[PDB]
Order: sequence, then C-alpha cells, then structure tokens
Amino acid sequence: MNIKELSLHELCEELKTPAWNVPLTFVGDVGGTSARMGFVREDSVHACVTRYSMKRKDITELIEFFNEIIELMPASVIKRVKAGVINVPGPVTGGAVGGPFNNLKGIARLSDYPKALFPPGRSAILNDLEAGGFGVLAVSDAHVFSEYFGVMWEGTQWRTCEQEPAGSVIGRGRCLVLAPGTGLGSSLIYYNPMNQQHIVVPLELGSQTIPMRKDIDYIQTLHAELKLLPNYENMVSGAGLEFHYRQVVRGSRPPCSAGEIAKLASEGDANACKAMKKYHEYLMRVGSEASMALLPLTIVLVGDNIVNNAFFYRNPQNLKEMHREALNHEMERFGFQSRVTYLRQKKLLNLNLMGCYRCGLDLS
Amino acid sequence: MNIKELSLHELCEELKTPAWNVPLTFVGDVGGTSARMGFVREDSVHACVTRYSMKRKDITELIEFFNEIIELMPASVIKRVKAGVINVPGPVTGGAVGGPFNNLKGIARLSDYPKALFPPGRSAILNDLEAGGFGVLAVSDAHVFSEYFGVMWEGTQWRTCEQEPAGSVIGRGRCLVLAPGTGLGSSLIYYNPMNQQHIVVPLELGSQTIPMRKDIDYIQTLHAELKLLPNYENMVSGAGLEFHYRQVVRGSRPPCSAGEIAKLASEGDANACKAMKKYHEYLMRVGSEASMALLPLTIVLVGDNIVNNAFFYRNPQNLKEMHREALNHEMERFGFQSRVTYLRQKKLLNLNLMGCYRCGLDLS
Ligand SMILES: O=C(CCc1ccc(O)cc1)N[C@@H]1[C@@H](O)[C@H](O)[C@@H](CO)O[C@@H]1O
Ligand SMILES: O=C(CCc1ccc(O)cc1)N[C@@H]1[C@@H](O)[C@H](O)[C@@H](CO)O[C@@H]1O
Repeated sequence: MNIKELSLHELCEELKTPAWNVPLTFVGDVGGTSARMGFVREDSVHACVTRYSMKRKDITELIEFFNEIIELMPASVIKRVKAGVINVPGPVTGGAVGGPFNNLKGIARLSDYPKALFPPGRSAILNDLEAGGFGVLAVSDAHVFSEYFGVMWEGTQWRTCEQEPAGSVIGRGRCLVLAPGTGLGSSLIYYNPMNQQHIVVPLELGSQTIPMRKDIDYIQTLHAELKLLPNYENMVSGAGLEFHYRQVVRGSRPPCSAGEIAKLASEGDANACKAMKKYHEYLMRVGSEASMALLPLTIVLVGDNIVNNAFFYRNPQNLKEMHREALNHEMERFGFQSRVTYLRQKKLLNLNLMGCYRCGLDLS
Repeated sequence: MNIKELSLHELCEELKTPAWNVPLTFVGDVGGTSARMGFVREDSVHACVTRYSMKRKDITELIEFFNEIIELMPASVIKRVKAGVINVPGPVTGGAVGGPFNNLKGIARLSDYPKALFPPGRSAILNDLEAGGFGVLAVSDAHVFSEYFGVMWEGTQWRTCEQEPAGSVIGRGRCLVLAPGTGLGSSLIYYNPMNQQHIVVPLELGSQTIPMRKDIDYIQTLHAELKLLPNYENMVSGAGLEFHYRQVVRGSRPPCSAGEIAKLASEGDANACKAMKKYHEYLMRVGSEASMALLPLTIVLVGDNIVNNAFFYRNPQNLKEMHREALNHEMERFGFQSRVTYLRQKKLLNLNLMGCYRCGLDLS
C-alpha cells in the first residue's frame, strides 16, 4: 500500500517514468476543505496524487481541476487511463449524482466530467465511506489487514466463522465501517455467503435520530441548542465533542475547539478526557443499534481521527467503558451485541484513495 | 405466477403431469405454525406445494418432512432436483445456520438436510424476509409488479431513475421491504450501480430501540409495561396494536386481540381505528428513519396483513396521515424522506415461496 503526494508538476514528471508506463486508474478523494487526486497502479498498490484546495467550497470546482490535469498531462499518459473513480463527502445516487453536501455547495455530476479521466462504462462517483469500505477490502486483498487494523475486543461469532486470529483478515461476514471524523461516516461491507463475495453498501447512520438510554436530559439539553432532535452525528463529530466539553466544564472554563479538546485529553486533562468518553459513548450507541439492525461479524473504526486518538483506545479503562456501552442494548440478553468483533485503524492510510482504485477494478 | 397448495399424495400425482417434466427447485416456506414445501418450475412461475403442521414447534421436524417427501416420491421426480432453498422465521448466518427463533425451538442446519432435496453448492437457508425480498424481485422480473403492488405515494427520486411509471417495476434502486405482521420483518434489496444487479440483504430493523418524536410519555408507558426499552416491533406488531387499543379506551371498553382490533376497524369502530393509526404512526417512523439510514428508492409493505387491511390504506385521510408521518424526520428539511416511493402489496401472494425459487436461480 503506497501513496505519494506530489505537486502537480512532480506528478507530471513521475507519470513519464518507466514504472508508470502501464494502464492507469484516475482517482480522487474529495473532502470539504481539500481533494487529493492522482493516478493509481498495481500485490502492492501504488498511488501518486496531488492536493487541491476546495477554496470556492463548491463541488463543481472539481471540473476545473480535471481540465487542468488533462491540459497539463501528456496525451501519452492520459491515454493509459482505464478507469476513473472519485469519492465525495455526501450521499451519491447511481454512482453518478452526489449531493446535497453539508460543507460544499452544488451537485457532483459524473456526466459533466471529462471522459479522458472518466472513461464511459468504467467510471463512478462514490460516497467517501463507500470508497473507504472498498479501501478496507483492498487492505484485506493485499494480505495486510493486521498491519492497519487492531482488535479492540473479539466478538463471540469470530471463532465460529474463522479459524485465523481476529484482525488478521476482514472475515467472511458483514463488516460495518464507521468513520467518526468531520462527519460521522458509515458503510456496510455486506457478505453474500452464496457466492462468497463482499459488496459495499453506502449508509447514512450518522443522520438517524438518537434513541435514548438513561440520557433523556442530556439529549434534551442538546435538542434545545440545535432546535432539532439530535442525531448521532450531533453527538459524534467536532461540534459534538465541543458540546460534551461545554457540558463537562459548565462555564468554569471557556470553550475550546474539538482539536484542542483532543490535545488536552492526550495530556491527561480530566475535563477533556471526560468529553472524549462522552463522544465515544454515543459512537458505541451507533454501534450497538447497528449491531442489531445489520448483524455484522465485525465493526471497524477508521480515519485519521481514530489513528491519531490511539492514546485514548490504548487506555484499558477507556476501552472497557466503550465495550460496556457497546453491550448496552436490550437485545444483548440474546447476545446480539456480544457477537461482534470491534477493530480500529491503528496505522495511517488513506482508505478512500485505495478504495476508488479497488472499485475501478470491478468496473474494468 | 401461480401456487397450488395440494395434499402430499396429490402433490406426487401433480408432479407426473407432463407440464412438470422439467428440472425442479425444492422450496420451503417455514412459519411458526405451518410450513409449505414443494417444487417450482418456470415469465411463468408454477409452484405446487403441500402443507405441514409445525406441531413439535421445533425447527428440526423439517428433516422428517423432508425424509417423508423423498420416500413418498419417484426417482424420476427427485432426479430432476437442481436446487433446494427454504426460508425460516429468524436470523440466518452463512445461508446455512438458522435461528435461534422467537417462535420455534432448535437450529436449522443445512448440513443435516438430505442432498436429494438440497444439492450441495445449489442450496440455501434464507431468512423469511430475505426470501420475501427475492420474491419481490421475481414479481418484478415477471413484469407483473403493478398487479401485486399499488403506489401509496410517489417519491421525488423515482422519475429521475425510472421512465416507467411507479409501481410498474421494482426500479433500478434500493428497495426496503417491510413486513408488519405478527413480527416486524425487514430486508433491503440493494441495487449495485456498478453491475446493475440487485442483491438481498437481511435486516433486523424491528429490534432497534425506538427514537422519540413528541411521544416520550407514550413510550415510557410501554417501557413500564414491558420492563424493556421499547423497539419498533413492540409498537408495530400484534402485541403493539393491542397496546395502542388499550391506551385509547383506558379501561372503558374490553381489551381486544390484534385480529379483533383489525376487524373492528374495518367495520368502522372509532377506537379500533384510532389504534390502527397509532400502529401506522410507528410503522412510518421505521420508514422515515430507515429512509435516511439506507437511502432507498422504494419502500414496499408486504404480507397478508397488508393486503387484508387494504381498507385502511385506501382511505385518503389515513394515507395522508401516514405520508405526513413518513416525512416526520429532521432530515426532511433536505428532502430525504420525500425521495422515497412507498408501495403496498394489494393482492395475495406467497412472496417467500417465489423468493426461494428466485434465490435458487442465482445458485444454479
Ligand atoms: O452530510 C450527510 C447527511 C446529508 C446532508 C446533506 C446536506 C446537508 O446540508 C446536511 C446533511 N452525510 C455525510 C456522509 O455522506 C458522509 O459519509 C459522512 C462522512 O464524511 O459525513 C456526513 O455524514
Ligand atoms: O428473531 C428476530 C430477532 C431476534 C429475536 C430473538 C429472540 C426473541 O425472543 C425475539 C427476537 N427477528 C425476526 C426476523 O428474523 C424475522 O424476519 C421477523 C419476521 O418474521 O420476525 C422476527 O422479528
């Protein structure tokens, strides 16, 4: 798994080198603030990408970027493009129309994209966590799962389905991918046991109304701030973390950012730590409800957030509390939540870029 | 598109007429009370089946039924078995391990089934709604969708994905199947835009904790009765309807069973009617929340209950109220709930038997 990030110029020069004299997949991982776009080739995977700023905060700006690449890149390179797959930070329909976005305006339309980078019949727009799910599969496919994912706790069902150690393979069962970052992303890597095939199913779990436990007052406190029935993302996100911190300090310390709160928690600050426990309590509730609804074999937490918050999961008291909340469901009296193995990304890797490429394989 | 229930001996006879001198698919629709098993052949879908009482109330009695069938049947008939698929009223893993079940006792195990009816590599056990979802596909493939399904309302997304009228085909989009009957069943017919294929993913939406709207007291009341945080099935089931009717009458009238309540409502009783609106209010919350989480193109309400309570859905007032509640979600401010086309089964049909066959065709 190799990704190199280059200026657009160094990018152009890299693609003229012998190693890149080969069929290419155009890929793009588009976020609310930036996009990484470039080319990917083949059991190792090799991507070379350049970073763009989404300064105009508008999804149509990608069209301008694609043009730039086509004009600035030699035709010899562009003609090697066998497939073109990008991902965007919002719901996508028909792999062709993405929108509406929370942090960008406009609608991503595959039909308005240049066929030089998006060949007809071999092109797709993915949801970011749909690409991430494909990304998880690409890690598994390269026999390197244990290098990127660590077991948080092993579920009851793993040994029933798998002889190998937890975390060593994705496993022949449904894998629910959760990404608590800017937005709360989710996807279901469904497993069809009749053909032994994994299939990525995009979800919007973050946007469901939170069902209560013994926390009606806490939920109502947020309800009154937002003037909206809180959804999971409202508790599990940067603003969620900031909310949890305000609720812990109650005025006594002025507000700081989610980023600042995460830093303080890394330094042992009791208030920030408790905010972080709160944030994860709600993440574990997404997990327990989804564990029932989707009956997954595994749940995998992914993203730079998860990797960088390793200090939090490393702590056995934090981990035991998350485990307890994961089991906090009425259906656990039948063992449903206990079936599931939870894993977390433990090493940095842009799953989305790998996923766009992995998806391109299935179009080609 | 037809199914004749026959006696065991006159099943054996029926399977000698020349029209049934074809490869056969063994199928079985296992309910809590009765199981219908038999054989299927082909635009045209012809099935003939015999019924068994599940009077051991034990899922394992099936093997005796299987054994009997093979004993009381020609080797000219058994030799034409190409596939074998049955469905059961509980979760199933690996398409081969069914249960534990809320209704029956034991575990359905494909490995303990006779290969004469279940040719290895061409057989499966399905969850009941997993089969239902396959049945919905089969109806659509037989170009007879509009004969069995009526539109309750057309969603915003339909005319952009399909040029055919709503209700006339399943549609090239995800279809969430809900079966609000004795239990609450749910499955997602996922549409894969990469390869234009539908796949059926089993769900357990019924067992999710109910998120609130403005009904905290009503939920607390049931919570106190059940001594369990209510899930959608608690509000949307037989037990659910009985609860709604009781909260309506407040001991002013006698307590009535679900069937009693249903009948009374059809006759025009105001209290029973109020109970059924209450029930459908919670059914619509399953739909609005799943509309966000799973982003379906359609939602199809299936089952005998649904056909038999056609009177309820035909009332323009009840339907308007259902529609209103289907859009009662904070995400509707973005049009998410409005995207979805709702349909209901309007004519009797064992989708599950048809589903077992349709599944079989993917297995051969
Ligand atoms: O933003 C949403 C909900 C839909 C929505 C659309 C417009 C809007 O203004 C408000 C919400 N969903 C996205 C989701 O697609 C993505 O996978 C996730 C991780 O990046 O962040 C958000 O959860
Ligand atoms: O069985 C369950 C949930 C697990 C469960 C286990 C024990 C129990 O007492 C209660 C529920 N769910 C099943 C589901 O598989 C099925 O499709 C649906 C329609 O028949 O009925 C049930 O709701």
